[PDB]
Amino acid sequence: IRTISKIELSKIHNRYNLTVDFFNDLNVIHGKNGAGKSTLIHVIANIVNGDFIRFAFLIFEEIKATYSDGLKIVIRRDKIDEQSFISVTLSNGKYIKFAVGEAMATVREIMLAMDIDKFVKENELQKVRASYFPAFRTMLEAWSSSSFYNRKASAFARELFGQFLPSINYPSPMEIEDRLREEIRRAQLGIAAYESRTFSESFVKVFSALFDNGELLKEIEGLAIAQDSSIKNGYYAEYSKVYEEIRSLINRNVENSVSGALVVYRDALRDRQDYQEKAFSEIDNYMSSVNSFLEDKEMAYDFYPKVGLKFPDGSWSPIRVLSSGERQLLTMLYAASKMGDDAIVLIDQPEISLHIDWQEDLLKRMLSQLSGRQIIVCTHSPSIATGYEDFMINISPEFI
Amino acid sequence: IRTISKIELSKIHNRYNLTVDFFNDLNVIHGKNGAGKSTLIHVIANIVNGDFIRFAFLIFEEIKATYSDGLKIVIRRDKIDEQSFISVTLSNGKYIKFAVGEAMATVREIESVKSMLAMDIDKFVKENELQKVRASYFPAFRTMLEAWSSSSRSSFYNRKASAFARELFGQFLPSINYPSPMEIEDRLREEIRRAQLGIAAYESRTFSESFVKVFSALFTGELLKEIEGLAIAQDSSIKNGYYAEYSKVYEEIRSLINRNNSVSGALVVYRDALRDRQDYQEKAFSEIDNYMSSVNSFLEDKEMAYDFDLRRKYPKVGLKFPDGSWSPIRVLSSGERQLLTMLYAASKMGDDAIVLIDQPEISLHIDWQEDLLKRMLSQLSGRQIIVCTHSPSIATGYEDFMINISPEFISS
Amino acid sequence: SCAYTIDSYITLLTMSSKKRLLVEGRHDRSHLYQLIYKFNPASKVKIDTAQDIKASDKAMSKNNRLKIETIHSKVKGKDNISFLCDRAFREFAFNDQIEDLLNSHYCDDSLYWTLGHSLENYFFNPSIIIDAFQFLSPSEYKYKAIELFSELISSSFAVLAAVSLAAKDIDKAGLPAALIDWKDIVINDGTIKLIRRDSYDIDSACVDSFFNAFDAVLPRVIASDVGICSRVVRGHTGILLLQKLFSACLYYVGREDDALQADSSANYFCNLSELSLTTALAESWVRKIGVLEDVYFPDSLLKNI
Ligand SMILES: Nc1ncnc2c1ncn2[C@@H]1O[C@H](COP(=O)(O)OP(=O)(O)OP(=O)(O)O)[C@@H](O)[C@H]1O
Ligand SMILES: Nc1ncnc2c1ncn2[C@@H]1O[C@H](COP(=O)(O)OP(=O)(O)OP(=O)(O)O)[C@@H](O)[C@H]1O
Repeated sequence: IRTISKIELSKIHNRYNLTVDFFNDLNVIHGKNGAGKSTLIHVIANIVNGDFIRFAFLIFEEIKATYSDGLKIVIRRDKIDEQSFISVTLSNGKYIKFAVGEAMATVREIMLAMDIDKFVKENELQKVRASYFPAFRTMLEAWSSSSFYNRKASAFARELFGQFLPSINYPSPMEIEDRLREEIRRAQLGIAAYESRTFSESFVKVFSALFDNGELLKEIEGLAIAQDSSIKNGYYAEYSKVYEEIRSLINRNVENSVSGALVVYRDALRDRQDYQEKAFSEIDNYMSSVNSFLEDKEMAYDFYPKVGLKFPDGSWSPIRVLSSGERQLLTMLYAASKMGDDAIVLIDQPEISLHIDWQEDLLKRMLSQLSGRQIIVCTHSPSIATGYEDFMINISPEFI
Repeated sequence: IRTISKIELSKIHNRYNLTVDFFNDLNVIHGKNGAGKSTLIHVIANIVNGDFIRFAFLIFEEIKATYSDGLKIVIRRDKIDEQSFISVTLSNGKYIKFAVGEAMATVREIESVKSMLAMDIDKFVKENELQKVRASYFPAFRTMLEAWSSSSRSSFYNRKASAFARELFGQFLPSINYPSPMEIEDRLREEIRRAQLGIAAYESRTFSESFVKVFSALFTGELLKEIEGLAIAQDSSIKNGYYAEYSKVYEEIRSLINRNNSVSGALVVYRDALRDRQDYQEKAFSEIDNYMSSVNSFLEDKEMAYDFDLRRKYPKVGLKFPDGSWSPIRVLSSGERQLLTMLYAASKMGDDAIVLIDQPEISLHIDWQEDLLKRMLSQLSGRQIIVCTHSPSIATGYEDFMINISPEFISS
Repeated sequence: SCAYTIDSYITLLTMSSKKRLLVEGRHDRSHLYQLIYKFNPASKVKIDTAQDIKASDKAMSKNNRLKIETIHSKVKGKDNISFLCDRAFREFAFNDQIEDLLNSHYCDDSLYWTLGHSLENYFFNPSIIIDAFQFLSPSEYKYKAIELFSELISSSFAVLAAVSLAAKDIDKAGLPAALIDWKDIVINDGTIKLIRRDSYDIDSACVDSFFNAFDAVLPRVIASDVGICSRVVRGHTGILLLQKLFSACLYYVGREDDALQADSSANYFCNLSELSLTTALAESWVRKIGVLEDVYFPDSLLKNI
């Protein structure tokens, strides 16, 4: 896919210059205080989202962005006739110049943005989005709970930290709960459709065995024990009873059709178990990644679907009772999940409120979900970057 | 004075208990995620400030707080006939008791003259002397909080920010008592003014005493060089910005002496007067210079300093750059501001308090984390510092003062 | 850089509840991770590297072993951490024959030593080298090259040990890495003879001192036991020396069919990255543990964590 490979900054804030070279899988940016880590993340997020109207609020001279496929974007801020003009130049030669004051007026109002998105959609610059995790995730999550959430939180955060700040669009824990519920409902409906298919399929499978001529019952017993003791079933979970009836009628009653019917029944049980496992594959992988961190609780679902945290006494609690660090762990693992939106994950200070035993495993458990996405983190903590020192990037900007 | 010494929690959120024994100087509290560190800090900050009306918003059974002098505070939440009640019991038998619904109604009306419940709580904590020591609370969310405050505060007038933070994080959160850098700047200006007035009083007293001793005692080469060095050192100080004419007076005295016993006594009392003035200048500016030396050990390309000028009459306090430029303290970054506040809170200029800092490693580089606790303790304030941290770079070198928190989960 | 100091890391040991292992380099971390994951793929041991720990002392800055010894000394008695160092030439006797005074893994309060000179000495079992080189080969004349290499490997270890001892006698440890080239090696009837090439980029004084030390140490190494001899070879030196010896044997036995093809394959093998060789050897070494009784590993270290 398309990944950021180079960012050059010239006279940004009229203060410094900075050229950064990236990897395509993982980048761990680090540097001193005020070195421009957060500004680099903001520039990357605004470029990747195609939100060039943010650049009216940044004082700079030239920003060069290079992607993986060779696409190059050059953004310039010229000053002519005591007016500032933003110039965006692609590698195709197509360009768009718009006035700063018009962009400021559209900001005060919230036409030019329509021209901008037509230019972006024409040149396919929104092929991959960017999930921006700011350094103030905790108070923003607490504020928003007291895409509309993205819009309101973006307005409030740009009110506080300036209008250059990108659109906040990382998955909040309430969004995580809603998407988990939607995936659980879809998995149940998929199980319903698969059962209706295998229902009509097994009738002609049995009908085929009527025209053709021990341990199988034990294997069916094992499959029925596994399915009856499965949390993914809440309804018609009495396979042990019908298995006992079947084995009683077998011991009461050698025809080859009986053995073929036993084969069909074993295949139907294991096939239903296989589709039931593949329907809940992403949810179980995400909850296994989360529950590898939590100590005295376990995130789990139960059936109407309930999604919460089981404690060792069996009591349930909502996701709102989690602490700040545990909620941040939930969000950062969901952004790298397969059920999360495919994007470029930009995290600013992922080490906030995380114990060092979790900081050592955060990047490992994000990369072990095989999302294939590019992850860029800016950290001050050496325990985040341990084990991945080949991907560390040290930025030392040249101040003027 | 009075320092906290033991906190015993019982069934916080009906599931876990905790028992922590503290030290009187420094307590670096660390633990796993979700252990109950921020809840412990909130409990200490509500108890020490005497804001017991917060405890109607916590689900618990019993919380005991023991101080260093032996005063024990026992807070019990009971449910009598489905009606919940908070009972606060001290060690001398004095006690108060109120309803949880009344407290919730009082807090909601404060959202919309104090109530009967607020007046009763304040009378109870005032007549029992429960508010000797304050508690500076540095929250974990302070970096965005000061950004919110700078778009619309002090250690005593912080009602709006505390109300907003309790709106975001629930009503159990204590009041936001940590000093803003504006309060630090104002306090620095006031301390500089007080130091100048004390210097003026010392000048008058030393002038009268030196004239009396001179006139009574009235009826060599090394002394002139020593007095020359003392006058050069007096002239080369920032504190003498209102008067820098010591070398001219020394040269006039030396020229009167050099052209031609009784003069040796005048020379040695002149040297003693210069030494006494220099020592009173160090004493009167001791806390300010110590605090600025603690702060300027962290800042790289700038230094915090004070300035006087005879043309104006207002001592200038702010940042000084090596190229001579002056900028106020608001042009600092977030981490440098955190350093400024966390070093003023452990200083002698700050109020007598128990410094409760939650996550001191917020927005700090790894070079600054290794020196924060050393520079807080080197000011010798005698405070009790309680930090809840996840960073080994904060806590390095203080492994004897580290306290692990492992709550005990109860099943019911 | 963004790394812990000695005191900060000691504090991290106090704060963290995981089972930890401290090793010298990052390559040691990757190899030991494969070794641990063979026995327990779900193991939760976290391995730290002393290479990524800053030291205030200038001398201790690049002395990884001294960092490990300092850390081990200051937390001596902890339960959750184990230490591994490189034995180097410690506990070896050079009294006209190579003698191992331990012949077992060293242990001193969670401080362990590799059985050989370093961690890479575990790779010097002949079966591992064969399997790994066969798997990582140009695939032109692999079978005959492996058969010849399997014949040469018995006596070549004496040559490698002599090279390492000659390097440490004149203190020019990195000298054989750039001095000896695979073309200089000659494949005889089971033996090899690194001819002193007349032309070398390095000065003749270093080359002459190296060959004087090599000649003076070779009969002593020959008289020593082969098993003891295979463990004293320096870890980084041995890998490259085997790479050159295999490039030489491949070109020697494949030039008659096509000299250019053999030379291209030999240069290709010689141009292979060291990291590629170490990873291939590590995979072969992991697979041979438990199959052959002649493959060693730090069993005490694995047992301790
Ligand atoms: N208008 C401005 N907006 C933002 N930063 C600015 C501006 N003018 C100058 N700067 C400088 O840019 C730096 C702040 O940028 P940024 O937030 O990316 O830095 P950082 O290294 O991530 O910071 P920190 O470690 O404090 O979080 C500081 O050096 C600051 O002095
Ligand atoms: N309303 C609640 N109901 C139940 N349990 C709660 C509630 N609020 C908090 N908790 C529990 O208390 C703990 C949160 O307390 P606290 O924030 O002090 O923890 P912490 O150890 O400081 O966390 P962190 O890792 O965020 O620093 C968690 O175990 C959480 O499950």
